Amino acid sequence: ARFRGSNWKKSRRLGISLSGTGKELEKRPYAPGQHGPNQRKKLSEYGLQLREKQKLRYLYGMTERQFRNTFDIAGKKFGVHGENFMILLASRLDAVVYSLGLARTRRQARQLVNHGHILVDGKRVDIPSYSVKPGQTISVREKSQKLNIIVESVEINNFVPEYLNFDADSLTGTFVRLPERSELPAEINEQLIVEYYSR
Amino acid sequence: MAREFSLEKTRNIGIMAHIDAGKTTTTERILYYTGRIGITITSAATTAAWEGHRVNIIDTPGHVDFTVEVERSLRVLDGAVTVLDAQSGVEPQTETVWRQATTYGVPRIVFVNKMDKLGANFEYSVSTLHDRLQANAAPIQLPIGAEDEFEAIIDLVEMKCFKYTNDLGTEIEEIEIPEDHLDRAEEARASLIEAVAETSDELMEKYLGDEEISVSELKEAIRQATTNVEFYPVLCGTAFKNKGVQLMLDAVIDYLPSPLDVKPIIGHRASNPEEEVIAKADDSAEFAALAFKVMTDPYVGKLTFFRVYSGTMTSGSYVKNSTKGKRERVGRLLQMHANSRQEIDTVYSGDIAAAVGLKDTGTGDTLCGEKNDIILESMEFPEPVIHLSVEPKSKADQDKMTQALVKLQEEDPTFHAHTDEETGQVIIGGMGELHLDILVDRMKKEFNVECNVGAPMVSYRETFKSSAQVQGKFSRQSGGRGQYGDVHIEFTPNETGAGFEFENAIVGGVVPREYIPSVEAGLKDAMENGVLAGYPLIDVKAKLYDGSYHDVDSSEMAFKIAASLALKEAAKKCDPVILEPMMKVTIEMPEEYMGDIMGDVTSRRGRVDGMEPRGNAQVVNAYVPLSEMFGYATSLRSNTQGRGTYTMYFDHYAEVPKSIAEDIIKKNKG
RNA sequence: AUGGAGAGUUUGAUCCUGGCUCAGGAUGAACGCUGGCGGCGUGCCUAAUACAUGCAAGUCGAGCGAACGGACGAGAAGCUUGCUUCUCUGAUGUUAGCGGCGGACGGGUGAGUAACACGUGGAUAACCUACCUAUAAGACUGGGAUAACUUCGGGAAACCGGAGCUAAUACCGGAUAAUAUUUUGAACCGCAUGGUUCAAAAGUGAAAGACGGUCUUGCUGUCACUUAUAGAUGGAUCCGCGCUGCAUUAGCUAGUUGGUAAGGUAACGGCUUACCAAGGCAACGAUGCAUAGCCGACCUGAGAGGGUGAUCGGCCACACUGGAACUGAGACACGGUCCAGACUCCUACGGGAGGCAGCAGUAGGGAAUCUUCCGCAAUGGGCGAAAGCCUGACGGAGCAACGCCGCGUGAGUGAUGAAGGUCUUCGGAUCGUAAAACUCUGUUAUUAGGGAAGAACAUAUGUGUAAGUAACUGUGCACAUCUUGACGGUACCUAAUCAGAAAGCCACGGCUAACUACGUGCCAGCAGCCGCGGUAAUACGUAGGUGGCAAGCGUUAUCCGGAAUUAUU
Ligand SMILES: CC(=O)O[C@H]1C[C@@]2(C)[C@@H](C[C@@H](O)[C@H]3[C@@]4(C)CC[C@@H](O)[C@@H](C)[C@@H]4CC[C@@]32C)/C1=C(\CCC=C1CCCC1)C(=O)O
Ligand SMILES: Nc1nc2c(ncn2[C@@H]2O[C@H](COP(=O)(O)OP(=O)(O)O)[C@@H](O)[C@H]2O)c(=O)[nH]1
Ligand SMILES: [Mg+2]
Ligand SMILES: [Mg+2]
Ligand SMILES: [Mg+2]
Repeated sequence: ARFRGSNWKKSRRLGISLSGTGKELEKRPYAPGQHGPNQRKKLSEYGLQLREKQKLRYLYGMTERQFRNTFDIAGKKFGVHGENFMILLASRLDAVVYSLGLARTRRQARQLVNHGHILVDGKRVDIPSYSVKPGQTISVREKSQKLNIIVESVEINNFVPEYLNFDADSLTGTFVRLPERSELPAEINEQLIVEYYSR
Repeated sequence: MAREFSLEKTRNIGIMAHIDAGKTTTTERILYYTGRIGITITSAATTAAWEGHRVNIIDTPGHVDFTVEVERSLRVLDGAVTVLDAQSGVEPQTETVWRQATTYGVPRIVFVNKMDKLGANFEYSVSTLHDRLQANAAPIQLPIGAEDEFEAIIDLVEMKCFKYTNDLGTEIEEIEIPEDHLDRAEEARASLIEAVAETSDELMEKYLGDEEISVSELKEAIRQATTNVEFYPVLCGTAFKNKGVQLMLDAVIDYLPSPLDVKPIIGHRASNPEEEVIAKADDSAEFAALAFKVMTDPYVGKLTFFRVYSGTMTSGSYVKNSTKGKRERVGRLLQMHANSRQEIDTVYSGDIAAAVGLKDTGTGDTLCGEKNDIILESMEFPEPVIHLSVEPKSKADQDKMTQALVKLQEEDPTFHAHTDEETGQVIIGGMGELHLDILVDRMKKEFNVECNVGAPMVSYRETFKSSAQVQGKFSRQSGGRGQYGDVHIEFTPNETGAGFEFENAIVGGVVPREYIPSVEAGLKDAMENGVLAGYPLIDVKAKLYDGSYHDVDSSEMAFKIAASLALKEAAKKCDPVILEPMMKVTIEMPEEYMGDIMGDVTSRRGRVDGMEPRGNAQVVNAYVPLSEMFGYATSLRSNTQGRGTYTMYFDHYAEVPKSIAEDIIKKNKG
């Protein structure tokens, strides 16, 4: 991916398992760095808003500029700004592929789509930023239908959200409808992010 | 497409000689003959064609004041033609250019011009070559006739005589050598063969065998020796009356090297200075060239004359100025001919050309391919020999003055300008009085900045000759919280060059330890300002040994004022003196001028430290006042016939004589 | 409902008032450090400074004469029947010249302009309009020249001058013809002036041929032509309203304000000129001074508002400075003319040539802004019936992280918490799943193949069908067939090889996300503001770690915000 740093250190900073396993927080749930251990300072409100924004951004593996642009368009959509931003983040091809389970890690799914092993409606899409919409299908490239990584990931029967309908035999997923807040991760307080981008 | 002339057929040569030897006349005649089946010289280098060979010619100046041009031309040139006045042979500037060419390893051919002049003596000129220069030079021709009688030239290599029937340079008759001169021609040929054999072992054996040398074999041996810079062919003629110019061009073709025959060039990578890169004459290699001249042409704009060592480059492309580390757009490429400038689409290795459009590319810079990062060896120019304090007559033009100075420094590496902090004056350094005079006139007219020049001011120093205990007391207690300070300091003359030394012999805390640094700072500040003539005081030991202090009134400033008052009283009581910088001057010159040099040194109020031989000359070591060293180069050159050279560096400070010190004090006071 | 956050700083402490400063957005940006790629944009803001060099406006032989070349192919035999001339016929063509049209478009710039310049809304019963389209009537009969060309003469050249001859769709006389112009009768109508339509007389105003078809002692197709009428297009004038600072600018104006007459213009009108009067403007800001192209829009703000007028489009103005007209439907004309002035260059000294605020480029100024590129293949324009030619408009390459957007610099398992850096209470803590090792992928890169669209066409050729003709060619249309790409063998697709080439910038005292050690010691230094530094500095410099961003990151400059700190809200 574009960010190639210690995701474990990032998870420790942000107090969330970006991978979802919890391995990062199992042993050392405190922040990285020399002062990590014995850290007892309290975060200001701006610090809390920044931490929430960074949690969501590093969870979805986006850069600040694209994150802000997505926030803007979500705000321009009708509805609740934070929920719309979260569902739009989910609707990204990386997120859809990861939820379908064609890869174990979000960064792995990003690299797969970037190297072009995925097809939407039977057509290649190299851009992880691609925004999927209801009624679309995500497939896999024929030359890569038998990739070790993809087959191994499909073996592990991960949970498939309600807004996605996946068939592992064909390695074919369908984006049935737009997600909901309950389906989307609950470890994120979208109101804090909305206020952060308010100021 | 394809280069019109090959590396083997390319010739880069420079014409060099003493003043008025005939460099320009020879260059003009060369261009005239090459341009036939309004000759100018404004072009830095001229391109011509002779017998299917491309010849680039650079004409150099003779004066020692303009040695920078000779240096920068010999840096990029392959061969040289050294012109000698027939009546005088080798002259001092002949020696200077010969030494520069030897340093740069440039093969040379000598051309004895002015054979028609009264007093012309070819044998004397050759003997001067042997003695003055210590050069393995031999004639390859003989003159039949001297002065007005000069009418033919005997080529010795092919033992063939050319008769010139007129001064027009045409209608030359190729005839057999006359019988009366045949013996002399054969003797000269034997001498030439011996001279070449002294360098060539195979030819030495061939000659010792008494077998007849082939024309081709002899020419090959001469070419080898010349290109090895072990032999010097000597020709004769008169450029003014058009005799020997064709033979001189033929010798240029036959004996002077090509960009292949010349030794290779070594450069450093930008990121790997230790790394060495050899840039051979190969079109297929990467492009590397050296920009050796920069001028402005009123029609085409800035011209950057450069010599290409390796590779090729096409007009309308991008190159890298590795020295500056920037990118340059080569928009147009020009070559100057005898009568016109021609735009050329490509330049190959071993060619001298001019780029139009280069910005921020100075002489000595390297222009390399965008991908490449080579940097060729730059040129080292002599340091200034004369210095003058310059200043504009109108202060409103001082910014113009600075800009002009910068531009002049960019145009001329040897001309320097710098500001002196102690005196504040702007000092211009140059190769000689003539150089600085020309530059001053150029600033006055070309840049319209009228300036006046003079001897630079000399920064003097003061010191204490006698020791004394003194006391400084500053007590302003008129009302309220006042100001109190008291010190008792022993001032002593320190050993010269040891600097200021502060000692703290305070016992019992009579002066609180808080204020002692303030006392030292006050002494330093008061010594910076002179006590006798305003010049800094130096080489003094100040020992603060006693004092007083009032707890409420005493303060840092009060103690500094007390120290200053103590210094004033010590100046009154210690008989201060004025010191002047003394320079270590090393003068190198032929032994026959040693008496004159030492006499001039002692007249400059300096002393002769010693003497010692060095090489074939002598070196004199002396100490002279910097003030008395003004205009020394001119006097040295007059004393040594231009053969003397010198260096000077600061050595120490010495006491100024009584009258000079009194004059300085009076001038500073009023 | 879709929309609005504050913080520091005056005090021993406090509340208030109050300025100052910061957090945000933006840029035609510049600079510093750094730097992989692709797409789409953007790129002299300064000197409306001066310009070398190349190019940026031609076209028509189906208007005209003349000249070059001279096919096919005429004659003697030099006995060389393959080469020969002039005594012929003489084709496809080409061109110096006259003539038509174009050159007033397209393109550049923002100097001037405070003005009906621009915007918006109207009016002209006060207007002009080539090429284009439609309708009606015509295109008849004569003439004299002059370019070209030949010859002489004068000039360095530019170019002139004399003589001789030659055309036209060049020019001119005459006939016929108006809603055009005058006069007398009308009828109806409007908004003063007036407007519309119907009669009868007087004066007067045109033109052309070219290339083809046919039943060829005469009709006809296409283009071209004249007049009249309309349409369309383009231009012109007038008016309401809107549109900038200064009163330490209060008076301004004498063709000025009105009238009568005349002239003038497409046109009304003091537009101009004579005579009569003394008017006209102005605190609702005249006059003067300063500044400025205007607008669609652009930035900012919750809004109200504030700021701006790059790119792109509309309008205006200008083309070295100033004045003037001629040609022309259209100009008082960027690459036209004349004069004056300043400035370059040539001269034979008598005289001549010129104007990058066209595209590149040069010098200069500047913190700063591109290559003297390919092509008319697409769109558009000029001429022509058409093929076609010209087009630095334009379509595309080159250069620049200048902006926005997209994708990279790897992905999975990895405790065995390796070595090493830093700190340490000497237990250890941290860089750290980070690393190494294993496994995988090829975005991207490299190599080799395939390779678009952008292309409609026009023209040419067959077939029909509509008008008109006696018929025919032609005309328009419909359907058909071959041919046209600079970009460029570029994008893109397919196959193979390697994690291997591809991470830097600022910050960490509060604001404000991020703290430890060492060095220094009111020095060196930092700083947006409060301030920090005098020996145990989270504020200086380095190191480790951390935070924010990421091919960018910071600094500076400028605008709006925060500022309810001009407060209508
Ligand atoms: C070979 C040639 O042509 O030399 C020329 C070129 C020359 C070397 C010139 C002398 C001098 O002006 C030079 C300097 C250093 C001057 C200072 C700067 O302006 C710089 C940029 C400049 C560079 C070169 C320059 C212009 C020459 C020259 C001497 C002229 C004769 C005399 C002068 C007084 C005595 C007689 C000559 O003709 O020999
Ligand atoms: N007698 C004589 N005079 C000459 C000869 N060549 C040159 N000169 C003159 O000597 C002077 C040298 O001038 P120049 O060529 O400028 O020489 P430079 O100073 O060496 O460049 C001029 O006056 C020439 O005319 C020659 O062969 N004979
Ligand atoms: Mg000379
Ligand atoms: Mg202006
Ligand atoms: Mg014009």
